[PDB]
Amino acid sequence: DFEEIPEEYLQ
Amino acid sequence: IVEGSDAEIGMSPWQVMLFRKSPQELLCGASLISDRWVLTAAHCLLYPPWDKNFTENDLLVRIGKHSRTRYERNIEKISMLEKIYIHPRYNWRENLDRDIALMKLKKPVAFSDYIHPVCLPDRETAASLLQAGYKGRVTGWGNLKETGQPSVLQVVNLPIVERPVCKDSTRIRITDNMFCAGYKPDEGKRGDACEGDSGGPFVMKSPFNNRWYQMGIVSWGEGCDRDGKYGFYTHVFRLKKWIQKVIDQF
Amino acid sequence: EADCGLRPLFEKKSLEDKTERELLESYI
Ligand SMILES: *[PH](O)(Oc1ccccc1)[C@@H](NC(=O)[C@@H]1CCCN1C(=O)[C@@H](CC1CCCCC1)NS(=O)(=O)Cc1ccccc1)c1ccc(C(=N)N)cc1
Ligand SMILES: *[C@@H]1O[C@H](CO)[C@@H](O)[C@H](O)[C@H]1NC(C)=O
Ligand code: NA
Ligand code: NA
Repeated sequence: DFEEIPEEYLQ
Repeated sequence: IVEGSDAEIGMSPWQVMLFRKSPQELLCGASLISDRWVLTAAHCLLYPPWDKNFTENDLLVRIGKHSRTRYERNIEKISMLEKIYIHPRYNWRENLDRDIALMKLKKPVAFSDYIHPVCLPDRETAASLLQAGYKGRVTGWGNLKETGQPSVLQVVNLPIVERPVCKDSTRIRITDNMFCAGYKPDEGKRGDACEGDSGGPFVMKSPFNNRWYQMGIVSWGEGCDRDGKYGFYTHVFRLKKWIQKVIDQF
Repeated sequence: EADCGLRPLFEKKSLEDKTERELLESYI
């Protein structure tokens, strides 16, 4: 549903 | 937001989205009050009846957004949480009394055309503006009706309601830390917050200094936009001494 | 903040948004 956010924010 | 309209670009630059990391989903609204502090509803973070108890690492805040679902490259900024502070007398057992929480960001966010903090009211601005019939503005990415979801941030202007009418609309015990807003059945116009708008801001533009002040936090409501029901909002000024105590100490 | 509540794309450039007048008119 939501566009993937950059991986840097999920570390 | 029910019966609202699309926000203009930069209309609510203090708007914050509380975003769950896994699964990636909208949790709540919130608001930017400085470059390091975000205000929201306590029940957005802690509500044991629904097995909700988020820790800092569970969440992100997304600032500067317009589109609900898009990653707004070069516009929005995504911040990690350093610490959650929930009001120590938040009453999740009964009626959501003192429904307020602060989140400290790990790093300050850079202000921009799309990212800018709202004011918190002083006693005098609160006394002047928190009057029945005076209108405030509610914004959020929550559902468009009770029983779907918006492409972009929604906005609705709603009048504050006399406290006896708020009380007479519900069986919930209302407290001085709440106020309610919305149109009466006989007033024709409509509009309300809805699921997903919790934690977002109810703001008013002071006619004395032309600044926007956050008077309320979207807290609770029985359904959405029901005739004879009203949206209830955390009374920000009444809890401001706690806000300042947290910011001054941490 | 000293600049709180003044939006870059509205108050800071003396532009009004499409419905803020509705709020002002209610502050009687
Ligand atoms: P808000 O958007 O929070 C939320 C909820 C679900 C997913 C994401 C975010 C929402 N607040 C609530 O749902 C609060 C939280 C506890 C229950 N609650 C209620 O509003 C509830 C009444 C309370 C009163 C105090 C005691 C405990 C119950 N009523 S409800 O369940 O009908 C609300 C609702 C939930 C889902 C779909 C529709 C309605 C929220 C805030 C404001 C409004 C509004 N102004 N109408 C609606 C929902
Ligand atoms: C919520 O979670 C925190 C840490 O996960 C814990 O210390 C606290 O006791 C929990 N509170 C409730 C009401 O579950
Ligand atoms: Na009642
Ligand atoms: Na209603």
